[PDB]
Amino acid sequence: YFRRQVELSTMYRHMEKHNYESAAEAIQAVRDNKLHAFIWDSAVLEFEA
Amino acid sequence: NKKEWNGMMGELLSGQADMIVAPLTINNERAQYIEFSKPFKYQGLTILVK
Amino acid sequence: KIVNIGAVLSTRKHEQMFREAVNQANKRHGSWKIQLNATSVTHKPNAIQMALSVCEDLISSQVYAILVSHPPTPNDHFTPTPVSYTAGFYRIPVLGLTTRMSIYSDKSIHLSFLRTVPPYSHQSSVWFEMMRVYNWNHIILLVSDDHEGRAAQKRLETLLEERESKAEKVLQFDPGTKNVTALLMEARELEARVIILSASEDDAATVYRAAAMLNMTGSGYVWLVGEREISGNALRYAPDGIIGLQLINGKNESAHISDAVGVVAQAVHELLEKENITDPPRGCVGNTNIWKTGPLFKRVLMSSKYADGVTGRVEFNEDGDRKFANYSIMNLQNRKLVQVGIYNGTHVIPNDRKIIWPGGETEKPRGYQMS
Amino acid sequence: LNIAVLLGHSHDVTERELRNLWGPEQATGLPLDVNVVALLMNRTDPKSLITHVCDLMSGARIHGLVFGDDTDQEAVAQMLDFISSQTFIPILGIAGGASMIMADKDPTSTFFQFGASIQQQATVMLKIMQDYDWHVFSLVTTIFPGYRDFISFIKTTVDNSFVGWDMQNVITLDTSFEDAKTQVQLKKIHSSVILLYCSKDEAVLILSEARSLGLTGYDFFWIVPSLVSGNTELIPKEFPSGLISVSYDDWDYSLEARVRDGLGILTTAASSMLEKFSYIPEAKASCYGQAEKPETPLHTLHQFMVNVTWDGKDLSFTEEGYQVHPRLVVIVLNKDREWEKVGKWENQTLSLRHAVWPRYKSFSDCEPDDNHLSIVTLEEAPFVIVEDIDPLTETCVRNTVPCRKFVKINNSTNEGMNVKKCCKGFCIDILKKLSRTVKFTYDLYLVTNGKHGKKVNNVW
Amino acid sequence: WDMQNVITLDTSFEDAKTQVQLKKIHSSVILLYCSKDEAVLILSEARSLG
Ligand SMILES: *[C@@H]1O[C@H](CO)[C@@H](O)[C@H](O)[C@H]1NC(C)=O
Ligand SMILES: *[C@@H]1O[C@H](CO)[C@@H](O)[C@H](O)[C@H]1NC(C)=O
Ligand SMILES: *[C@@H]1O[C@H](CO)[C@@H](O)[C@H](O)[C@H]1NC(C)=O
Ligand SMILES: *[C@@H]1O[C@H](CO)[C@@H](O)[C@H](O)[C@H]1NC(C)=O
Ligand SMILES: *[C@@H]1O[C@H](CO)[C@@H](O)[C@H](O)[C@H]1NC(C)=O
Ligand SMILES: *[C@@H]1O[C@H](CO)[C@@H](O)[C@H](O)[C@H]1NC(C)=O
Ligand SMILES: *[C@@H]1O[C@H](CO)[C@@H](O)[C@H](O)[C@H]1NC(C)=O
Ligand SMILES: *[C@@H]1O[C@H](CO)[C@@H](O)[C@H](O)[C@H]1NC(C)=O
Ligand SMILES: *[C@@H]1O[C@H](CO)[C@@H](O)[C@H](O)[C@H]1NC(C)=O
Ligand SMILES: *[C@@H]1O[C@H](CO)[C@@H](O)[C@H](O)[C@H]1NC(C)=O
Ligand SMILES: *[C@@H]1O[C@H](CO)[C@@H](O)[C@H](O)[C@H]1NC(C)=O
Ligand SMILES: *[C@@H]1O[C@H](CO)[C@@H](O)[C@H](O)[C@H]1NC(C)=O
Repeated sequence: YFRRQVELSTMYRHMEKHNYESAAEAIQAVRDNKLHAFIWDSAVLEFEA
Repeated sequence: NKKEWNGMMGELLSGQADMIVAPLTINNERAQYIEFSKPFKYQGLTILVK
Repeated sequence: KIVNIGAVLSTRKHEQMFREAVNQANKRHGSWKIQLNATSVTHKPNAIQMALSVCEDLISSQVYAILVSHPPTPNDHFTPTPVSYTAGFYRIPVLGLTTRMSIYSDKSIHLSFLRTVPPYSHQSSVWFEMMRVYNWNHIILLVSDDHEGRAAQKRLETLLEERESKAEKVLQFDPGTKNVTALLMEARELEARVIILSASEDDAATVYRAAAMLNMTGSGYVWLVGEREISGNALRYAPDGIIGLQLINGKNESAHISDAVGVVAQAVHELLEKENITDPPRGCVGNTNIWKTGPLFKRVLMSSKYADGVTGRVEFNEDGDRKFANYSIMNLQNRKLVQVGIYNGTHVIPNDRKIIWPGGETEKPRGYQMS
Repeated sequence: LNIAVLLGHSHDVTERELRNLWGPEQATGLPLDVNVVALLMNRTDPKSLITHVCDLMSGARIHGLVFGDDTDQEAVAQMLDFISSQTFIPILGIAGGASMIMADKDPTSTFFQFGASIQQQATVMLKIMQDYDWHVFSLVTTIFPGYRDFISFIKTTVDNSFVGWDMQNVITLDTSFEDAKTQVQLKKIHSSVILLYCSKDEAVLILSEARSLGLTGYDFFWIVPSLVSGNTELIPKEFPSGLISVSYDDWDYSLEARVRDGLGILTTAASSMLEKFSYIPEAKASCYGQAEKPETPLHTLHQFMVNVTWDGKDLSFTEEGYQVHPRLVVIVLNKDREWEKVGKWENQTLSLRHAVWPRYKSFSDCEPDDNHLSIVTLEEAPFVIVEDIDPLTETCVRNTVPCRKFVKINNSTNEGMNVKKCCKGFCIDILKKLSRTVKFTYDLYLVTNGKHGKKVNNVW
Repeated sequence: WDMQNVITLDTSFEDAKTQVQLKKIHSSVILLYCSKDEAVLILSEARSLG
């Protein structure tokens, strides 16, 4: 969906450095201050909150 | 030199599965090839911070 | 004022029938002063001196149409190819009558070939009509012969484009092997029972033996093949109650030759009413120039419309194959081929004969073993 | 080994330079008995062709056969394919109609050609379209066969691309057209590039139609395959001056170097198979006195020389009867009405001397048109963002637009290259909206000397 | 009004240069001003164009 975005190609070419396999990897990475933002569906992160 | 599918969709196209029961993201690209039922969950996108 | 017509043919009786149909060609055309010379050439053990004798004799005869009428070919690959190759060197239409290989279907390979028999893709269209009759939508495709199987699969997809259905399983592999039995057991694991097969006689016999050792012809199973799978040891290994096809006036020769000569003669008398009519040169002794109205006379063969003949309305498609032929639907009633259907150009007409199935009842099997 | 090279031609190449093409060549002889027979031929009739075949195969069992042709007759290669199915001898088609692409080779044959397939040529033509960002196109296909695989290959190529092609649906033909319903499909075409698939005899009527339809305009592009554009001599007057064609007839490679490379491939496969099994050359005696099922070979070079390396050239073959790295030639029709060669083909990429695409705006002589504009700008950060091209696609992202910049090396030299780059920004969006509304074409590039402008003694 | 440029004929048409003006038409609604015997040729040509 971000690849179809013609003006957000910077995000598509930047997230390839930080693409993660599972969401628990992303939770542990943002928990250990390795991440600073994470685009994701809402209710999953609400339950994780 | 071909774009092909992987994951649950790639194993469903190979016939290794019968019905994806999962939080499956609905979009244009998947609907071109497989079929969707009526959705159970409705949500958008958000940013996780600390 | 002369027209030459060539033919590669063995028996003297069918050569006399050919000359008799040549004599009957100018029977209804009034007092038109055209001449008609016939040419009939016989067999050789190989196909090299066949090509040599045919090419120099039909150049020295300067023929217009070349007839291919050989069922009893000892070479089981069924290759009358070099005659069509030589006449495609000068873009001269060869009318075949017997073989149904899909190598002649591509007009890039055989530039100037037509034939009065359709390929087995039309039998796949008949099988689609059988799906229309029995309300079936899920098939299992099994293909051994890859020379025709890709074109048969393409025509099958052309059939499935309108219904927007898809085949449940497709298989194309190397002929000559014997274990496809693991793939046969994988096809057992599927839901539908409709099985579609296209092979030679020996491969059909091998897969019938594999289906009988795994009793794959039992209750609820559907089996439906053509003419190249119901003869020889495949017929010996065939399950009782299997459904096959048969060509009306396909194996018959003489009336088919008469219909062919009538088609050719009416096409020539249609073509003679136009301007810039050319002749075949002496291509053997130093004439490499192609015949000028090659594509023009090929379009005349494309535009050939008829309403008379022994078989009836003979007509040719975009590929130059027989439109709207007469088919028979045969049933193997206890090792006896019993005709249980006829088929005209678009409609399946079952007769009063009963369809005994290889499983249980004589009623139609709703073979959708849903998961 | 025992190889007979015969050339049926009218372009007079004599026989003694063929003896000079074998004598000092192959100084490292790995087969013990290498013997060639060079023969010439004036006519192309199949009687004399099979006569030479039966004279050479009975000529002490020659195991190699190389043939080239002058004219455009592809049925000669079909006769050679039948002879290869009969004689089980590796046969090579060099030039003319002897190496023109037929539809489907047989697994029961040992025949090969030296050329590029229609799928490889379609790949090169779509690479041409991708390098110029001419993504808005159409597809005109007639009923000449080989079209179904052509359309399917186009669909599989577009659908497996990072481009996002503006692919109009396939415009097809039915017969020798009535020009009643096919023109209705031609009026669906509001695009620029028109992809044509037909034959040479059809193309005269097609281009006379499109000239009468006015579809030969200044923005209307036309890219055609190799079979429709024949030899360099026969050029009808109905061709648009600016027509793009692709064929593998490289003018930097004559027939002699090509048959030298073919003999190198033959000797390389023979020497590589000679170490596995010893008694490799096994032919048939003659054409006459034959029975059913002759002595068929078991170790054949047809399924052996899939890969080959000859003097650095990667002339390796395919499993269908084609090459892996052919030599594609991309020509345009100049104002001199001659086939002007522009694009040579590398191992993988397209080299373009005139990569900056010029107008040739007089495609027909009666075309008064003024819709191209030479537009220059200066790089500033909030308005003119200029970036490198994406190496993953070799294509600018389609919100941006192409540009070129004259880049030198140092002050020692003065000659530089016009490197193509991408442009987005505020005024770029202004220019795109003007090109949408006013509906013109433009020529975007960058300034060379420096900043905006200042007059120093009447020099801006 | 989104009116395109006005199609002008010359004579009894050659269907070569008038056909360029006829193929300028990419709109739906067409207004024709001519005489009765001309309109048969015009609409027969327009049927031949589609
Ligand atoms: C057809 O013409 C050829 C020309 O040589 C002649 O030999 C032949 O007698 C004629 N027809 C036949 C087969 O009798
Ligand atoms: C395969 O064929 C062999 C005989 O060639 C036979 O022994 C075996 O049972 C078959 N089944 C398998 C393993 O596919
Ligand atoms: C034959 O069919 C019976 C009943 O369905 C089954 O028990 C048996 O396993 C089958 N035999 C084979 C080898 O498929
Ligand atoms: C072939 O058809 C003709 C005409 O009906 C007939 O005379 C002939 O007996 C048939 N051949 C067979 C079936 O023996
Ligand atoms: C047919 O013959 C006449 C000779 O002038 C002429 O109409 C034409 O050139 C010929 N056919 C074509 C279309 O070449
Ligand atoms: C065979 O098909 C033809 C098609 O015209 C038809 O006329 C004829 O009646 C058919 N044969 C039968 C059903 O006897
Ligand atoms: C047999 O052909 C005729 C031709 O009109 C037509 O009735 C139909 O296509 C076929 N049979 C029936 C009765 O459906
Ligand atoms: C072609 O023609 C000439 C003259 O007929 C003859 O010498 C020979 O067959 C050919 N040319 C060659 C190879 O000398
Ligand atoms: C080249 O050919 C050999 C033949 O045995 C094959 O095994 C190998 O994969 C190929 N190697 C190269 C150089 O790609
Ligand atoms: C083209 O690239 C291939 C590897 O992709 C390389 O082996 C070859 O050397 C290059 N070109 C040639 C033919 O030198
Ligand atoms: C040429 O210019 C480049 C970029 O300024 C610089 O890196 C390079 O050293 C120069 N070359 C010389 C030394 O002439
Ligand atoms: C080349 O020389 C000119 C004049 O001395 C100087 O202004 C310029 O900076 C030099 N080129 C570069 C970009 O180094």
